[PDB]
Amino acid sequence: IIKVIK
Amino acid sequence: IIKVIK
Amino acid sequence: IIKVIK
Amino acid sequence: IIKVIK
Amino acid sequence: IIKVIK
Amino acid sequence: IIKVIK
Amino acid sequence: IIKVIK
Amino acid sequence: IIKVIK
Amino acid sequence: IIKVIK
Amino acid sequence: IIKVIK
Amino acid sequence: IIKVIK
Amino acid sequence: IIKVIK
Amino acid sequence: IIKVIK
Amino acid sequence: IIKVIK
Amino acid sequence: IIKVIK
Amino acid sequence: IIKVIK
Amino acid sequence: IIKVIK
Amino acid sequence: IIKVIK
Repeated sequence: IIKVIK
Repeated sequence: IIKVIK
Repeated sequence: IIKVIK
Repeated sequence: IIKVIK
Repeated sequence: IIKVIK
Repeated sequence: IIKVIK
Repeated sequence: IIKVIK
Repeated sequence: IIKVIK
Repeated sequence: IIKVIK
Repeated sequence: IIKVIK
Repeated sequence: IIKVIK
Repeated sequence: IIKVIK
Repeated sequence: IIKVIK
Repeated sequence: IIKVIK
Repeated sequence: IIKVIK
Repeated sequence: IIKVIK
Repeated sequence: IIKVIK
Repeated sequence: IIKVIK
């Protein structure tokens, strides 16, 4: 599980 | 599971 | 599962 | 499952 | 399943 | 599990 | 588990 | 477990 | 367990 | 660009 | 760019 | 860029 | 850039 | 940049 | 930059 | 920069 | 910079 | 800089 916000 | 917002 | 918003 | 919005 | 909006 | 906000 | 905010 | 805020 | 704030 | 092999 | 092999 | 092998 | 092997 | 091997 | 091997 | 081996 | 081996 | 071996 990988979650990224930029 | 990969979730990305840019 | 891959979900991407740009 | 791949979902993409640009 | 592949869903794309540009 | 990896979660990143920049 | 890795969680990063910059 | 690694948690970082900068 | 590693927790860092800068 | 989306490329998938199963 | 999304590339997946299963 | 997202690349996944399972 | 996200690269995952399982 | 996120790179994971399991 | 996050790199993980398990 | 976070690097982890288990 | 965080580097961990277990 | 944090470096840990167990």
